[PDB]
Amino acid sequence: ELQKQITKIQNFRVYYRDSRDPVWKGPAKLLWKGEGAVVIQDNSDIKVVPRRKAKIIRDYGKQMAG
Amino acid sequence: ELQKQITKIQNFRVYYRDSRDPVWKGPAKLLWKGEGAVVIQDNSDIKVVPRRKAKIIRDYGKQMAG
Amino acid sequence: FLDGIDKAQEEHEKYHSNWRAMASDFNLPPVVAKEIVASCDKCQLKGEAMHGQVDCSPGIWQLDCTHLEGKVILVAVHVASGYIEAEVIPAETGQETAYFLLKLAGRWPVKTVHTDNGSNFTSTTVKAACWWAGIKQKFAIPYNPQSRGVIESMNKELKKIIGQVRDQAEHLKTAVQMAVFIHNFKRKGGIGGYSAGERIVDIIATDIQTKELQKQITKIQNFRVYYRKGPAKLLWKGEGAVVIQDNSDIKVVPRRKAKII
Amino acid sequence: LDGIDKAQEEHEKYHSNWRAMASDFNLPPVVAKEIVASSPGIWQLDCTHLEGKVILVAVHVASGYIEAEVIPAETGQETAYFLLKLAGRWPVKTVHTDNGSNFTSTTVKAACWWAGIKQKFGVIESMNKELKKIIGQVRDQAEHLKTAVQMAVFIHNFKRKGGIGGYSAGERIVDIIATDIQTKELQKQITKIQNFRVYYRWKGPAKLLWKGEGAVVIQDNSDIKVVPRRKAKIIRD
Amino acid sequence: FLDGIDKAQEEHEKYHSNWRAMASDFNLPPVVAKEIVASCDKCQLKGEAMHGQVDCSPGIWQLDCTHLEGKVILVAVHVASGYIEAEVIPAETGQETAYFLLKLAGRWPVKTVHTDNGSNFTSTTVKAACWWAGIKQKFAIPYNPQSRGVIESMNKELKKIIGQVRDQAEHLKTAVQMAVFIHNFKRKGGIGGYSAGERIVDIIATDIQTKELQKQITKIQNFRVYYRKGPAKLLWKGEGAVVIQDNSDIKVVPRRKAKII
Amino acid sequence: LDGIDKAQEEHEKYHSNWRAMASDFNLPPVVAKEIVASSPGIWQLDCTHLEGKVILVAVHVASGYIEAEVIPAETGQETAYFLLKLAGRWPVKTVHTDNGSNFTSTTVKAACWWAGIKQKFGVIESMNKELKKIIGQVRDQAEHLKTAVQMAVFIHNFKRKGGIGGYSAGERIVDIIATDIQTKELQKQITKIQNFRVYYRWKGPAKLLWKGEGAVVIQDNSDIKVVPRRKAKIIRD
Amino acid sequence: NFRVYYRDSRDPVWKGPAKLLWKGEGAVVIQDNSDIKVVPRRKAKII
Amino acid sequence: NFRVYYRDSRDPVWKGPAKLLWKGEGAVVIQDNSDIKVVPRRKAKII
DNA sequence: CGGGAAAATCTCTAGCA
DNA sequence: ACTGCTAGAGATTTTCCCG
DNA sequence: CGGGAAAATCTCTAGCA
DNA sequence: ACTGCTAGAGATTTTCCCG
Ligand SMILES: C[C@@H]1CCO[C@H]2Cn3cc(C(=O)NCc4ccc(F)cc4F)c(=O)c(O)c3C(=O)N12
Ligand SMILES: C[C@@H]1CCO[C@H]2Cn3cc(C(=O)NCc4ccc(F)cc4F)c(=O)c(O)c3C(=O)N12
Ligand SMILES: [Mg+2]
Ligand SMILES: [Mg+2]
Ligand SMILES: [Mg+2]
Ligand SMILES: [Mg+2]
Ligand SMILES: [Zn+2]
Ligand SMILES: [Zn+2]
Repeated sequence: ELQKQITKIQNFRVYYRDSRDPVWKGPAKLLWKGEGAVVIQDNSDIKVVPRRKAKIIRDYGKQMAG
Repeated sequence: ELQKQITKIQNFRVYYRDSRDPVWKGPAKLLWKGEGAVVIQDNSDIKVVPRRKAKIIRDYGKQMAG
Repeated sequence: FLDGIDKAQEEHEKYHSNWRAMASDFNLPPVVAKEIVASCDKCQLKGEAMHGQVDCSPGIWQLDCTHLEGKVILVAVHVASGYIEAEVIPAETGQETAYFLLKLAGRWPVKTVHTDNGSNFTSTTVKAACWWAGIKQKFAIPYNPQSRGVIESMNKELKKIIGQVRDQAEHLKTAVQMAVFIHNFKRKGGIGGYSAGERIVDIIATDIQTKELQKQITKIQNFRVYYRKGPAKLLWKGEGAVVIQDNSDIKVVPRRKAKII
Repeated sequence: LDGIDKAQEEHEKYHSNWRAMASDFNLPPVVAKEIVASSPGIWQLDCTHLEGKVILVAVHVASGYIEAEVIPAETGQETAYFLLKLAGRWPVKTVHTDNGSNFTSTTVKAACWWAGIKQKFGVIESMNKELKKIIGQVRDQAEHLKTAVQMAVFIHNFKRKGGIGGYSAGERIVDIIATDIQTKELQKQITKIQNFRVYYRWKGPAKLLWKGEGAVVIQDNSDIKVVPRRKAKIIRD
Repeated sequence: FLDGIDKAQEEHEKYHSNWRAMASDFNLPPVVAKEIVASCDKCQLKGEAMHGQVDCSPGIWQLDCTHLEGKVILVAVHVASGYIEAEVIPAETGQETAYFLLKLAGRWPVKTVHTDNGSNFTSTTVKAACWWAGIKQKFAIPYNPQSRGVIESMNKELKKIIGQVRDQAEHLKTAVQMAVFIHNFKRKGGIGGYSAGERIVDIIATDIQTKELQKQITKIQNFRVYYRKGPAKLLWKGEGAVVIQDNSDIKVVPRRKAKII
Repeated sequence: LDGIDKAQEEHEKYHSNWRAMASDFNLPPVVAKEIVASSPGIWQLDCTHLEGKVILVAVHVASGYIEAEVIPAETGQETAYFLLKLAGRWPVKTVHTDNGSNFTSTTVKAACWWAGIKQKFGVIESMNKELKKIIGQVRDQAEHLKTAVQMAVFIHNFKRKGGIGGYSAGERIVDIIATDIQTKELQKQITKIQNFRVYYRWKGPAKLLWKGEGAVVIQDNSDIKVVPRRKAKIIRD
Repeated sequence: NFRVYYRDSRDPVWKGPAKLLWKGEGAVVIQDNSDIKVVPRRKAKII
Repeated sequence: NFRVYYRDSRDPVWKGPAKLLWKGEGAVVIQDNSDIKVVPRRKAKII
C-alpha cells in the first residue's frame, strides 16, 4: 500500500546542485516530488532543492545490479 | 661574523610556486641562494626551488614592523 | 582621519589609487579607503566572480543554430539528459525553425525552449508554432552565450563528432545525422554512466512514474501537521524529521515540536 | 536473502515473472532471473500519399508511436536519410518495409548497415488511416502539408490517450524503451557474472549469482544457496 | 574478450564510441576499451588540462605591443615585480623597438626579454640592440599568448587605467605615461602589499644584497660533507637537516648519515 | 627586549643611529627610533646640446644615476613629457631646473602638479661632461645621436663602477631608494602608533612604542619600559 | 537602496549608476534612465 | 617510446602521430615528418 | 575561555584580442 | 629545447579585543 | 589488518565563435 | 523578471582482493 509507494519513490535518485556550486552533488534519495521543489535526503540530511536544479533518474544499471 | 651573515640571509623571504600549482606559496625563509636554485625553509621543511619559480623580497613593511 | 580623508579623495580624483594604496599612504582604516574607492563611478569596472546556473527541468530544450562548411545546422539539446536533435536547414529563417520545433514537440515532450535572440528564434512564425504546441519561450539576456551554455557546448561536441565521421559520408546532412546518432547512443558518461538516449528515456520515464506515484501517495496519505503554527499539509515523515508545506513554503522541521493529525 | 524460498514457492504456485519476484520479495534481479530460468526495437516503415505528396511514416509497433514527414520524392536517398534520422533519435534494431524500390535500394541498405539496423521485407495501414484522419482534422490550421503532417504526428503521439492505462503513444514508447534498457542492463550483469566459478565451505564448482556486501548467492545442483563471503572463494574460468 | 575485442574495433571504426560505451556494450575491462580508443588517430583531439608557468627570474622582461585609438603602445613588464614601462611609438617597427629596448636596458638591469613573434621583435635591429646590451632574447611558441601571459595581462591593466584617466589629458602619449605612473606607484597589492615600483626596488636590491652576502658566506664557510658518497660541498646546515651540492645536484639529506669535514 | 639598556648605553657612548641599534641589539625599529630620538627624491634637470640636437638630462643627485634622451625641440611640452616619464619610472619628489623657458612653462608646471613634483629654480654640469665623454666614445657604434645617447646612458649607469664601494649608479640608486622605502614604512608605523595612550600596572598615560607578541614596549617620563600585555591597557586618544 | 554599475550588451564600457529592481541568482534587473535592462551578475556590481 | 598528437599554430585541426624529443613542464618538442615543432602541453597528447 | 568585529585568506572571473 | 596571468569582488577563515 | 591494483573521484581545460 | 557547460586527460583517493 502506501508503504510500497513511499519505498518506490525512495528508489529514485536525485542529482542536484546548490545555488553557488557548479558541481552536481552525487546521488541522493528522493523523498518528495513537487511542482516547484523536490525534497531529497543526502547523507543523513534532508535538503529542499528547486526543480530546476534537480536531475531525477532511476539508474537502471544500479537497479539491475541490486 | 659568519653567523651574522647567515641570519641576514635568513631575514629574506621567498615566494615560490610548485611545478603544478599556480598559487604562489606564502612567505618562506631563505636558506641559500644559488645561480640555478634557492633553498628555502617553509613551515619546518626544507624545499629546493628553481630560481625561475622564486620571488625573493625583504618586505620593508614587515622589517620596519619588527 | 579628517585630514587624511580629504587628502585621499584629492589624490583619488587624479590617480584612482586602489583602497590599499590610500590606506597605506594616508593612514586610513581599510573601510574608509574602500569607501573612497566605492564612491568613484570611474572605478566601478569589474563584475562579481561567479557563474549562474541554467534551468535543467525535464521539459527545457535549448536551441541554437551553428555553421559548418557554409550550411546552417539547427541544434536542440534536452538540458536534463544531453540528448540532441540536429538538422541541416537550407537557411537561418523562422519558417524552418518553426518546422524543426513543431517536429520536436511532436517527437518528445517539450515544455520550454531557451534560445539566444537570433531573428529565426524571435520570429512571429516560431511564436505561433510554440503557441500551438504549448511551448513556452525563454530568451536569454542578449549577447550572453553563457546563458545558452548547454547548447553551445553541444555545438562544440557535435562539430567534433562530425569532424570524426565526415569522411564516411558525402553530404553534410548525412554526416550530421550520423553524428547525432553517435552522440545519442555511442558515447556513455554523465550521471548514470548512460548514453544521452538512455538518459533521456530514464529522465522522462522517471518524471511520469514519480508524478503518478506521488499522486497516489497524496491521495492516500492525508494528514495535517502542527509545529511550533497552523494546519500545515504533510509531505514526508521519517528518521526524526518531518517535511511539511506551510503556505507554499516547504520547511524541514524535526520530529520534536511537530505533531501530525 | 531470506525470501528466496518464498520466491521459489511463488514461482511454483503462480509462475510469476522475475519483475514481481524481485520487487515484492526483495531480490537482486539476477537471483529472480535464476529462479524463473530454472520487439521494442522493431519499426514498420511505409510511404503513403496525400495531396500529391508522399508521406513517409514509421511506426514503433509495440507502442503505436509515429514518426512521419513529407519527403520531396520516393527515392532511396530520401528513405535512407529518414532512416538515419530515426535511428539517431531512437533505438532501432529492425525495420519492416514493403519491398518497394526505395525500401530496397543500395543506399537504404548501406544506411541500415551503418546504423546496425536489420531489414525484413496490417498495423501500418490502420495507423496510416488514423494519421490521415488527424491530417484532415488539422489541414485547415496550416498552409503547407508538411506542417499539417507534423501537427497530426503531435496530436497522435501526445493528444490521443487510449489503450488500457489511458496513455499516449509517447508515454507508452518511453515505458517500453525504459523496460528494454532494464533488460539490456540485466543481460550485461548476467554476462559479467556467468564467467565466474565458486567453491564454498570445499564443495564442487558452483555458479555465481550475486556478490553482495553481506552475502554471496550461488547456484549448485539447481539449488540457490546463500553463503558468507569468507566461506567462499570466487575465481574466474 | 577475444570476441568482444573484435566487435568493438569494428564498431569503433564506424562510430568512434568512447571507452565507456565499448566497455558497456561489449563486456570489456576499462583498460582494453581505453586501449581501443588510444589506438585510433581520429580520437586524439584533446590536450592535457594544465597550465605551465612562466619564468619569473629577477632579470626577465616580457615585451609586447598593444593598440589604442589607432596608435601602437609598446609595453614592457618586469615579471618579478609587475613594474611596467610603456611608450606610444609611431609605428610597430624594429627600429623603434630597438630604441625602446636599449633605453630600458640603460634604465634597469635587463638580462632576458620574452616576446611573441611579431616582426618588430624578431627584427635584426632588435637583435643587434640585444647583443650590444647583453640581453638574451626568448621567443614564445608561435600563437600561444599564454606564454606572454604576464605582459598580456599588463596590457589589459594599462588599458583599464588609460580609460580611467583619458579625460585628464589630450594626447594619448600623455595619458599612457600617466597610466604608467598610476600602475607603478598608486596601486598596491601583490606579495608584499607593495606598489610595482616599491616591489621592483625590493627585488633588485635583494638580488644584489643576497649575491654579496652568499659570496661572503661561501668565502668563509668552507667545508666538505659526506653522506651515505663523495666530498659534497656544504651549502647550509641546521634544524636536523643539511643542504649539500653533489655534482650540481642539490639534495636535502638529514643530519643522520651526513658528516661535515 | 633585554638589549634596550645596551642600546641606550651604546647611544650614550657612540651616538650610533637607529639602524645599527636595531640590527645589532635586536629591536623593533620603532624602539631604536625612540632611543635615538630622545634627498633620495631630488632630481636635477638640464638641457644640453650636441650635433645640433638638444639632450635633456635628468640626474638623481644622491646616486649619480642618469636619465637622458634626445628631444625634438626645447619646448615646455617636451620637457613636461620627459618629466611625466621620469616620475612614472622613479619616485620623484623634487626637480632642480635652471629657470630656462622650457623649465618654467605652464605645461611643465601642470605636469609637476599632476605628478606631485616640487619645482625649485654644479653636479649637473660635471655629469653632462661625463655624458658627452661617453657619447664621444660610442658615437661611432651608432648612426643616430639618440641611439648613442642611450648607449652612453647605459654605460654610465651600469658599466662605470666607482665611488667607495665600487658600485654603479644603478646599484647605488636602487640601494638609496630601498633605504627611502624603509624610511617611509618606519614613518607610517610611527604615525600609526603615535595616536595610542597606555596605562600599565594604574600609572599615568604612557606612549606606545610596540605591541609585540610577548611584550609591550612603552615610554614614560623619557624612560623606555617593557611590560606584559595583560599588565597594560591600550586605548586610543 | 543600491547603486548598480554594469556592462551590457557587447559594449565593453561600464555604465551606471542604475537602480536595482530585482536580484536573482545569476542576473539582475536594473533601471537606468527609465530603461529596464537585464544583466548577468558577472556583468554588474551592486553597491 | 611515445606517440604525440598535437594541435599547432592556430590550425584547430589535430595532427600526428609524431615522435617526442623533449618533455618539459608546459611544452614538448616533437618531430613530425622531419619537422621539429615546439608545442604547449595544453595542445598535445602524449601516449 | 567566548563572541564580535576586523583582518587575512581563499575562490574565481574577464580581458589581454 | 618551454611554460597564463593580474587584480578586484565576494565568501570564508583566522586573529585580536576586551571582558 | 596490509599492500597492490583497479575503480571512483576529483581537477581542470578548450571550444562553443 | 535569469543564470556556463561538456567531455576527456591526468592526478588523487577509495574500494576490493587475497592473503
Ligand atoms: C545573431 C545571434 C543572436 C545575438 O548574438 C549573435 C552572436 N553569437 C555569438 C556566439 C558565441 O560567441 N559563442 C562563443 C561562446 C562564448 C562563451 C560561451 F559561454 C559560449 C559560447 F558559445 C554564439 O554562439 C551565437 O549562437 C551567436 C548568435 O547566434 N547570435
Ligand atoms: C603578429 C603578432 C605575432 C603572432 O600572433 C599575432 C597575433 N596576436 C594575438 C594576441 C591575443 O590573442 N590576445 C588575447 C589573449 C588570449 C589568451 C591569453 F592567454 C592572452 C591573451 F592576450 C595578442 O595578444 C598579440 O600580442 C598578437 C600578436 O602580436 N601577434
Ligand atoms: Mg546562436
Ligand atoms: Mg551559439
Ligand atoms: Mg603581440
Ligand atoms: Mg599581446
Ligand atoms: Zn576612482
Ligand atoms: Zn576513434
